[PDB]
Amino acid sequence: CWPQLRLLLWKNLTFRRRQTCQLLLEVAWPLFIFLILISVRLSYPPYEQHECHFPNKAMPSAGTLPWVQGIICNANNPCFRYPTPGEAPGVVGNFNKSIVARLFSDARRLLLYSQKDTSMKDMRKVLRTLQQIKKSSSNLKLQDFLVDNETFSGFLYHNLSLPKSTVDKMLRSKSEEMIQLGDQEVSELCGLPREKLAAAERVLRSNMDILKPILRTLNSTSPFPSKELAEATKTLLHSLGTLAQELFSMRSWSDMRQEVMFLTNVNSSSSSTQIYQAVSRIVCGHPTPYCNDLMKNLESSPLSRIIWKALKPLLVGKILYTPDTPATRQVMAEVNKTFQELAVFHDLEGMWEELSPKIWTFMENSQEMDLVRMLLDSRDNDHFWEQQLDGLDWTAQDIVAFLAKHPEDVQSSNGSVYTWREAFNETNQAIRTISRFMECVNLNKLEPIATEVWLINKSMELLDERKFWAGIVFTGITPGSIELPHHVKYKIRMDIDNVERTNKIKDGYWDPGPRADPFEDMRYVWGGFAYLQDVVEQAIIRVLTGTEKKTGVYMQQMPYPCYVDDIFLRVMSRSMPLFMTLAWIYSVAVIIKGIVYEKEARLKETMRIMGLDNSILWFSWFISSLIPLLVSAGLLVVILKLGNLLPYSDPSVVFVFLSVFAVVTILQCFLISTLFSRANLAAACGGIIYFTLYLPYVLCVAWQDYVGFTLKIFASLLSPVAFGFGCEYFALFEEQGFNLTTSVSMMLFDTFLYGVMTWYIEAVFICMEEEPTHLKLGVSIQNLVKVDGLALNFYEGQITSFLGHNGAGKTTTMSILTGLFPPTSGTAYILGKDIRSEMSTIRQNLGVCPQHNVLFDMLTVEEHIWFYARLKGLSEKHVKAEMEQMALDVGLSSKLKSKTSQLSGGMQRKLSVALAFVGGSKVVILDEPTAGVDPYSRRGIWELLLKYRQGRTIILSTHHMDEADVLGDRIAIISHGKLCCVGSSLFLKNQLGTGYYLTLVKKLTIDVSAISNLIRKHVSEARLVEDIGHELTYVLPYEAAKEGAFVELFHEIDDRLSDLGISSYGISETTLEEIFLKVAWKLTQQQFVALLWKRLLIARRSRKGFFAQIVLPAVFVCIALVFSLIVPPFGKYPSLELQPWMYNEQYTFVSNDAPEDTGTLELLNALTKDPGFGTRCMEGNPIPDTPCQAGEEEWTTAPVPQTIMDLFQNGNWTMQNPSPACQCSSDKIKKMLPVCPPGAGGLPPPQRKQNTADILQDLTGRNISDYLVKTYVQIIAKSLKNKIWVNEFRYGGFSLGVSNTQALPPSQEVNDAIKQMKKHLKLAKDSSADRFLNSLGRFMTGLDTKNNVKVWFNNKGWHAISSFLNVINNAILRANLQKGENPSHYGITAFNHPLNLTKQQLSEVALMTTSVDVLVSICVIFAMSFVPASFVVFLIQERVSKAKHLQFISGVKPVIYWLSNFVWDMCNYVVPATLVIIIFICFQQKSYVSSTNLPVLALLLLLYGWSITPLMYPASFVFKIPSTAYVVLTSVNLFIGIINDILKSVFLIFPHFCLGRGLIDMVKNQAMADALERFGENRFVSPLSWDLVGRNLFAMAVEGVVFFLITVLIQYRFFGYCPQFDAITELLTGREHVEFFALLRGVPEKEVGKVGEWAIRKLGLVKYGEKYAGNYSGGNKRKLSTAMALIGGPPVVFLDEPTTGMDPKARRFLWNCALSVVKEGRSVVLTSHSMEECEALCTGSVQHLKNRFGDGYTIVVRIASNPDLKPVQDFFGLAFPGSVLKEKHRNMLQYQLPSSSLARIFSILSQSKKRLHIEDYSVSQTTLDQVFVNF
Ligand SMILES: *[C@@H]1O[C@H](CO)[C@@H](O[C@@H]2O[C@H](CO)[C@@H](O[C@@H]3O[C@H](CO[C@H]4O[C@H](CO)[C@@H](O)[C@H](O)[C@@H]4O)[C@@H](O)[C@H](O[C@H]4O[C@H](CO)[C@@H](O)[C@H](O)[C@@H]4O)[C@@H]3O)[C@H](O)[C@H]2NC(C)=O)[C@H](O)[C@H]1NC(C)=O
Ligand SMILES: *[C@@H]1O[C@H](CO)[C@@H](O[C@@H]2O[C@H](CO)[C@@H](O)[C@H](O)[C@H]2NC(C)=O)[C@H](O)[C@H]1NC(C)=O
Ligand SMILES: *[C@@H]1O[C@H](CO)[C@@H](O)[C@H](O)[C@H]1NC(C)=O
Ligand SMILES: *[C@@H]1O[C@H](CO)[C@@H](O)[C@H](O)[C@H]1NC(C)=O
Ligand SMILES: *[C@@H]1O[C@H](CO)[C@@H](O)[C@H](O)[C@H]1NC(C)=O
Repeated sequence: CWPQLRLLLWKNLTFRRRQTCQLLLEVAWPLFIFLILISVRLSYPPYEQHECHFPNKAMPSAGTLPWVQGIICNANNPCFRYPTPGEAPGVVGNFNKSIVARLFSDARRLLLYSQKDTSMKDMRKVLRTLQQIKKSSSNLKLQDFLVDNETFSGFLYHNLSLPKSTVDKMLRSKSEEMIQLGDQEVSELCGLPREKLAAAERVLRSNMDILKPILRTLNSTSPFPSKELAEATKTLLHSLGTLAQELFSMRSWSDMRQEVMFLTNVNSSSSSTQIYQAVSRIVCGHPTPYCNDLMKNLESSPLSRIIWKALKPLLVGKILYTPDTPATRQVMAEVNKTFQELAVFHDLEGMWEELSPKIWTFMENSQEMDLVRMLLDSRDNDHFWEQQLDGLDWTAQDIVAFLAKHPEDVQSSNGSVYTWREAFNETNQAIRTISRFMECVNLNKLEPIATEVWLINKSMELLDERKFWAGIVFTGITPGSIELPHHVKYKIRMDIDNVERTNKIKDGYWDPGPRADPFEDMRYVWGGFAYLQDVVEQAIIRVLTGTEKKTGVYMQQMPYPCYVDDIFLRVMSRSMPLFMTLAWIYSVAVIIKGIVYEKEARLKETMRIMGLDNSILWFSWFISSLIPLLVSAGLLVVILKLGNLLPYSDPSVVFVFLSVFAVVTILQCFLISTLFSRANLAAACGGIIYFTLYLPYVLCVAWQDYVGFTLKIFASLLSPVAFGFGCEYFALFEEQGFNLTTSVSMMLFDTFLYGVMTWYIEAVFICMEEEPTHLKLGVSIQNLVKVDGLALNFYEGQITSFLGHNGAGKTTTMSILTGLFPPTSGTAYILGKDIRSEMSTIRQNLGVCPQHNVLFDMLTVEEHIWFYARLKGLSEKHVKAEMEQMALDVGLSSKLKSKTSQLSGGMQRKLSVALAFVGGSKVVILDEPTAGVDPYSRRGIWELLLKYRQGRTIILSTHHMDEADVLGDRIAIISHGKLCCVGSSLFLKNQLGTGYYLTLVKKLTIDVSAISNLIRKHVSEARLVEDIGHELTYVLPYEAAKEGAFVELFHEIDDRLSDLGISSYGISETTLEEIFLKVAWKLTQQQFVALLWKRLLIARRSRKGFFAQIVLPAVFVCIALVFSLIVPPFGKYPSLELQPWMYNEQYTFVSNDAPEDTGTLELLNALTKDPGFGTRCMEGNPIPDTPCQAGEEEWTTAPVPQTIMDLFQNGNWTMQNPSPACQCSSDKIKKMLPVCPPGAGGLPPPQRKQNTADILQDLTGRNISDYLVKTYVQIIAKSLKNKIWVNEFRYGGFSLGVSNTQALPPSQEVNDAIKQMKKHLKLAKDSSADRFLNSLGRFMTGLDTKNNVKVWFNNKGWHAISSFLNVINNAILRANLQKGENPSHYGITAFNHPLNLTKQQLSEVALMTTSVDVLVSICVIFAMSFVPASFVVFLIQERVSKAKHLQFISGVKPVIYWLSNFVWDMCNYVVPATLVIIIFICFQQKSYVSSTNLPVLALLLLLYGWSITPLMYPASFVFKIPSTAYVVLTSVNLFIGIINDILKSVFLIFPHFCLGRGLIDMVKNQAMADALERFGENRFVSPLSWDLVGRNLFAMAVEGVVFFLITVLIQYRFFGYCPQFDAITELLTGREHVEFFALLRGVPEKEVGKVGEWAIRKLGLVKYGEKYAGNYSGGNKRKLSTAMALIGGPPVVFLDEPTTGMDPKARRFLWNCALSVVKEGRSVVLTSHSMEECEALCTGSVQHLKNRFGDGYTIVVRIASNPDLKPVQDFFGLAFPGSVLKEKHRNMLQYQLPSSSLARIFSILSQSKKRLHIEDYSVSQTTLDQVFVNF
């Protein structure tokens, strides 16, 4: 069986090897598509992010400064890549390195020190004691004061204009110089040098006075003289020493000024990142017109956009409020207390202004400052004070301190400048700048509003002012004195731009990454919502309970474990089949086209005839079409593995999966192919069928409702879902490198089911001659039983013809001869071999040739003949020799390699019948060969048949008469399934033949009675059988031939041929055909309405016809409506959300860090009592919540695996501080989405307790940062391997704790210190000192944290932050209440509900809605441009030799025909138009009761035909292919349908008709939407639905198609009957056909039927009148076509080939009707191929044509044997030298005598009849075919 399959695959591949265009594109398309895919992939490189930790935020509950820093420091969430110390369980503040906090702590230290410092009082009492004992110590540079008992040189000396010394008589040029020198040298130790210098130029007389100053000792030795003041001086030294140590131990103000100087001091001062680095180091560690000007500059400042967006609303925004209930007035009080806690800086400018002169004069002129300066520099101070300062801290120096302590002027500037004066400049400048900046903040942001409508109006009014902060709206009952209803409910209404969208609560589809973009997702921490939430909760708790703050709250994001952004890979691997199988769509279309093409010309059936079963053909198609699929899959695997697209999977498994999918899809192709019967129809519809087969996978990918065995239910029945599921498994296991085995099994089962379905569809869709025993019997059929009984025998070399009526068999008989259907209880001896006993050996030697030619197109003759010889089953040399021998004599040695498609039809038939004889088949059966063949080639095919008749048993079953007679030597006639007669032609004629016929011809002018009487005189048996123009025919019986008068009458007619008016004569033998029959204007309007009456019938009768013209658009608009009713409006941002967990399944965790049970224990208890984890209060408030408080109150640990020893040895080499496990971080070349924990990071299962829809994990002392990162992956990987499409595991928890108490004593001491300070140091009760001191006290009080909780919120959940903040604040309030009856009653809820959108936002959402409705528009335009496809395809249907030309012969005025067609097109278009108007008029989309929708949509839809249908007509003029425009027109309409350019598109689409329709519809829809949204809440504008913008342009563009219709009519104008092909509409009936043609003829309607019912009776067809035309046979169709010409009876008629392979006993009425038409008196014209029609109907005359152009007489004679043949030959050769033996066989021969004179031949044969024993003899003339063969 191998050679059969080999040759079968050979021809299968040669169908494609000879095309060179389909195979090339088939190979190129997948390569090009996947190269484009790879280019797209490489255009999007994967993004990799490290495992990054997030800095913790702060909130006003903690303190103003921490969250101010959080706003300014970390507004980007920079992903520190390592655990921030804030994320540690214990330490939270994260702000040691912040020097601003250091400055504030130093200020607090200074306040607490000055609370208990008495240095100033010591100075005052020292000065008082000095004044009341010494009374004179004002010893400045000029003069020295000393008024006492003169303990140490008590005297005075003044540096004045003259030398004055009150110790003696100074007596003074020299005096002034000495005084000036002393004043210049007035220093601690310069007095002695000045005295020495003076004494150098003076005498010792002034020396004695110089002796007095020596005891002065620069006012140092004097203090030692008084013992009472010594203790006070020592106390002063100690006090100033410790004060200086404290002042120099801050090291913060100096560091900040040093760091701020150099940025604006360099000459270049170029802008760079240095300023940002310095600012960050100041705020964190290493890792009116002026106000507008500064804000604009900050906005334009680089790297400041995010901080500006975070800050601007904070300090410029304003809030709103509710009816001013006194309790809510207290809420204002608390909130604006919290806000004014930051407002300390407003009064610092006033403090500077009020105390600058005082502090200036105090340290410049007061005696206390002078005493301090004097004590700061002394020998005793050098010994004691300097040593104390040096040992206290690393201060600058004692001399350095004395420099900037209390000077009088600038000493030197060139050397070094460091003085108190420059610092005082800089402090003044800094406070001026601070005041200028702080005058930009509107801290008066409390605006009560009573009504909600005015509330919202003022909200938009402030928003348009570019300043709007959040807005709080309570739900108070009445303005009553009762504070709160114990359950607080409010909505924080804030604008859209600053609050996250409230439409969706989750991310939607799962997406890797922490989702922590600083600007795009932090909208709850930079938009300020969460700050308002926390502040309002703190104020409410203060109102209801009384505790001051007792709580701080921090925000911390959930750390994320080193993801990777491979979104493209995931999204493509979720949908690889689409763009991978586009190429396979092309391939399956090609395969189905090939299969239906070979099914068209019935190649499969003929192949089955030659002895092959359908199974081998199916297997060959399988292999030959799988091989290209296999190579395509190999190329795909190569481009995937080497393309860096799907690594981590072996090429072998993907190749195997692709091969399996190819097998399944090829079996699906085989299934879907056998249901179709047209080539291009199948080729076009294969892609649509595959789309319909594939879409359910896309539908089911999202529903995920088919987890169970229903998945197998839709997998076995449907192929692409299983492959998509295997693709899903590949995507899941792609990174970490139901199951694939299940997918493979489902694919195999689906393939088997498809094969079974394909097999089922294929399976369900007297007269007897004496037989000479000398000649061998080749086919001896005896006892044939069929459900008919007959028997017949055939000879080895005898030609045989089989005749009948096509109804009594001859399709069962040849089928029995072949393998179509075995006989029932019968047998047939073929070459002595039984067909039932032998079913193999008989097939290879059985030739056959059916009606349809077997010719593989795109192939030459050599491959056809070689393939057939191979299929017959011979060797190589044998088939080569047979091929050469057949080619030598067939007549194909010229066209050795010519294309069979280029061969003529007659040559094609000759080649087919030649193929029927190749291989030396001993038996061959033909079946009406040479039907549509050239008459010239008839003789060539006859020559081939007579040459191949040497022992071959040729069988003919033809409907032709002449061929069966002249060729066939024995024929059989069968009646009603019974063999009526059989025998040779002459023998059968001998007893059942009609009388001999003789024909005479004329030149009207010849008497007929004269010749009739003359002939009747000689013989009385002559009878006239016919009388037609210029012709005459007489018949004489064979019985009593009367040879005497016979030859005599020939003698007179030869002698008197020219004597009478006759011209010549002829002989026509009794034709076998009759033997076979015997044995077995008002007219214009009438035509216009006639066309419409014609066309209404197609719609009225085609119930099962092309009804998809209505159903399909309706369904395709239904699907568009369903799609539009599901998509989100995009304008429903407002919503009414609560803030519970609001999540399906989750559980949090509580970490009681620092278990010192100070105040944290109470808060923890409040989280685990009867009130519960949420906001419930003895009732279920959240309607999703459904409390269902079921769960044990005792902690239960989850079961543990056998890894307890692993935990035991984790303590070794991994301490308590780290508890990690190694993680598989992505490599440089190797990567994955999870990170795999080899063991279990955070292995010990934390304690569990189920309370309410959650089981909180009581963590304690665990490394939470590591534990969360580990367990998150440890759970997500497990929940993703099964691919449940799982959401995030945990959405957030929180860790408690207590801040370190290393700071200064609590605010209870700071406030008392402030109170003690203010009453001292010139206490004032003004509006500046009191307010500033109170603000400073509040600022100090607002910087402590006795405890602080930290909310570990997961940012993936959009509303997690606010919800968890609300939960913890509820816990805080429940814990703070004292001696309450029950904490379950209380609780707080905080709705989020944004404002209404503004003008720009409303316009944007309207545009988005338009973008969404684009798809609805494209679907509608698809349906409305798809509807005219039916009209156009019917136009081509009637155009292809059916009605166009045929109506063109009839007077129809072609101008009005197209107008009538257009009128019908409009009249039919309304129904789909009305249905598509009604389809969405029941709903409330795109149309309403308003007059702004219906007039502009219904009219547009109705009149769209006016534009679409005229343009379709020119697309059908030159279109020589039927029923394929239905696809190409739809495709081109789709391709058409799918700021200068936008403005010019109005004129660009003005001449166009299709594209503008959808655009204008969208303009109308968007205009209506914009009008409704604007008029809902804004001013009124005139709707423009029917205005000149879109509607008038649409009307003009559509109405411009009248020109297109006129152009189509002009193109049509520019370019009896019966054509060769039948011209009948395939669904109407013949009765209505003749009615239509009669009505077009001109007969009035009152008598059209009487005419039609006449014409049908002229052609019979009583049983086929009012029936379906498509069920008619060829004979009935030809009969109807012939009647179509004779319906009106034109004076001249044209008829073409009346008989085309039609059954007998029916065509006789055809000749009768033709003769009736001829004899009625109307001239006719006829042309055909069969000369029988011409000689039977056509009347130079045929007899005259065959007389001179034709050959001579032809005689046949039979003698009873072989030896008797020689005497006949000798006698006829001697008597007649001119004779030709054309045919000769044993016992019968043919002679051709080219002599016109015939009388002597009859005389010779009659004279000596007895001697040579003549029994049967007859003479005839050459047929009309002979003369045309000669010509
Ligand atoms: C819970 O578990 C997690 C596990 O991830 C712990 O996280 C670790 O935290 C420590 C510090 O808290 C991290 O240590 C840091 O390592 C960085 C890089 O270390 C590599 O490079 C150094 C130098 O070449 C090598 O010696 C070392 O072996 C590594 O190869 C450094 O940037 C850090 O040092 C810098 O910062 C500190 C602090 O500012 C300075 O004092 C240093 O001088 C230096 O400038 C630091 O040492 C560690 O990488 C984190 N991961 C792991 C796996 O250990 C959490 O700490 C733990 N929870 C708690 C509360 O501790
Ligand atoms: C902002 O939007 C809300 C809700 O869409 C409007 O609230 C309306 O209030 C009035 C009177 O109660 C009623 O029309 C409805 O109850 C609410 N909805 C609508 C759609 O009207 C509110 O009027 C809007 N504010 C502005 C200024 O337009
Ligand atoms: C700051 O440093 C001190 C060490 O003196 C430490 O006790 C304290 O916890 C640190 N605070 C923060 C917030 O890191
Ligand atoms: C809020 O208004 C002003 C501005 O901050 C402030 O002085 C006042 O004290 C605050 N409100 C109350 C009720 O104290
Ligand atoms: C700034 O203060 C210094 C202090 O010595 C002084 O010299 C200078 O004049 C001051 N400048 C102004 C503009 O007041």
